[PDB]
Amino acid sequence: YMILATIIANCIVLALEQHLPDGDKTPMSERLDDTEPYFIGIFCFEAGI
Amino acid sequence: KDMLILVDVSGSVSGLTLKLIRTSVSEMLETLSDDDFVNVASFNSNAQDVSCFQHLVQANVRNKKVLKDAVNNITAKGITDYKKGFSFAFEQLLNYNVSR
Ligand SMILES: *[C@@H]1O[C@H](CO)[C@@H](O)[C@H](O)[C@H]1NC(C)=O
Ligand SMILES: *[C@@H]1O[C@H](CO)[C@@H](O)[C@H](O)[C@H]1NC(C)=O
Ligand SMILES: [Ca+2]
Repeated sequence: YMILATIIANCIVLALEQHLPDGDKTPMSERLDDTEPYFIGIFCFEAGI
Repeated sequence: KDMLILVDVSGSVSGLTLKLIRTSVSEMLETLSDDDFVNVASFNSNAQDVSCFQHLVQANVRNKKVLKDAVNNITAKGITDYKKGFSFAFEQLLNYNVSR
């Protein structure tokens, strides 16, 4: 259920993104981009288990 | 006046917004007389002059045309930074070496 929780967390992070045309990006998209390593680490740890 | 038109040519203004911004800057320049001094700056994570002018120049027909051409030749790209742009604006309005 913790793996489930991180899956819904990642889905909400993905749904929270916004896209601007020519390389512009929102002030909150940086935070969403920094939150990725936690998700990839949890997925790798689960795969290792 | 002593204008300084900060145009926000960042990524998020591509398409219709940039068209309206360049038309609006042209129509804003068309309300400046020969007693008025104006420059046009543009910022996207870095603020720069849009034209060959480095300071506030008189708003006569020739200078207004140069600024209009520079604004018409402008493109949108990059992340916004409202601090490096207003710093440029407030610095160019603190120049007293030039005629004003
Ligand atoms: C001005 O126009 C010329 C010709 O279209 C272009 O090569 C140049 O990059 C333009 N200036 C700027 C600052 O983009
Ligand atoms: C104006 O002139 C002074 C001395 O000539 C110089 O130090 C300064 O950098 C010039 N420019 C501005 C914007 O003050
Ligand atoms: Ca922007």
